[PDB]
Amino acid sequence: KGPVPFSHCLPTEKLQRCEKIGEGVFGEVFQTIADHTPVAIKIIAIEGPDLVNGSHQKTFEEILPEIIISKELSLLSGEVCNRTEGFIGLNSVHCVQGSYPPLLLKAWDHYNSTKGSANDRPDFFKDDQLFIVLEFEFGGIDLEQMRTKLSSLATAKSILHQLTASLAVAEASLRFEHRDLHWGNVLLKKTSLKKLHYTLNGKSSTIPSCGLQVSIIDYTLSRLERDGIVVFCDVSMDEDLFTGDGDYQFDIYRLMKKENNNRWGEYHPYSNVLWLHYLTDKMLKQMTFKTKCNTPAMKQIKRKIQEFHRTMLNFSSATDLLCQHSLFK
Ligand SMILES: CN1CCNC(=O)c2cccc(c2)-c2cnn3ccc(nc23)NCC1
Ligand code: NA
Repeated sequence: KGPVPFSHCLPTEKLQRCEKIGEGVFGEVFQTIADHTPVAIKIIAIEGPDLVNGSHQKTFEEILPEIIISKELSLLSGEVCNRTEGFIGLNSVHCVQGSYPPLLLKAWDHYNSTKGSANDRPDFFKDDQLFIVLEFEFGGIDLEQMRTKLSSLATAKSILHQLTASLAVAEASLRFEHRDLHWGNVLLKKTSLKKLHYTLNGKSSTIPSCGLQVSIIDYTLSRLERDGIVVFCDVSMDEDLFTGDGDYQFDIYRLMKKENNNRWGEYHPYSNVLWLHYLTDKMLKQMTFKTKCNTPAMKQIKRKIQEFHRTMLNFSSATDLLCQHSLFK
């Protein structure tokens, strides 16, 4: 009924196998192994007065939405009327108190030496410092890092279909908007399954996998509701979020604000359409595939994704796209 030491969710063998896999202003992400199974560990400092990576730490009340949303989206894998495995599984959440473990600093240093880091080395925390530690299913590697690694546009089709179906199921169940679905937040992992299964308002269907399973991650800007209680991040007074340039990504923030009149509590599932447009645009303009569309059935797939790009902004939600767009028939 209070915070635990780091050793409670990272016992020695688990800590000794941690390798850093990513980062952001929020904190750090590590991969480790327990019971022969990889997991991802997201660690966020809270409640303290130090700047961390140049920003103030969130309070407990500010981090709660991400926790709540992570649980609700994970639970969709085990539901019936609205079921999807397209989010990321959540194994546990803990509030931990202590300085940063030396073994994690070792992992942090290895990443800095090999990939380079934009973050402060997290060695300045005292023994009273609080963190949230979220343990997730390991979802693979992000779409951005797989820019030059995918087989063909047929794989792109499967990825867009999986993302649209996931978002639709979450719309139907939870009035969900992701609100930050840039290509760093789309994970890809190998699957031996030929087709993946979802259920939308009691109607089940399948999606050819092309050998990959997609997981949507990072709920820090997300919104949902149950029984009229809305859980979200109020960015109405954020300046910086809306003044980016150099990528279509930064236009999506501005376009969301236009759609919702700067009222972030409301439900505007058109934001999911905007993100899927951004992702479709990446598929066609920045992704590069090992095999180009050199045949007829493939040249048809290409034309259909091009048609999706130029028509999808005329749909009202991911649900509308899934149920009505020709790409998915
Ligand atoms: C820096 N990261 C962006 C912010 N992370 C999250 O919000 C987050 C949330 C839940 C799970 C994961 C990540 C997660 C699960 N498997 N995995 C594989 C690669 C990976 N992250 C993850 N790379 C780091 C990307
Ligand atoms: Na999942």
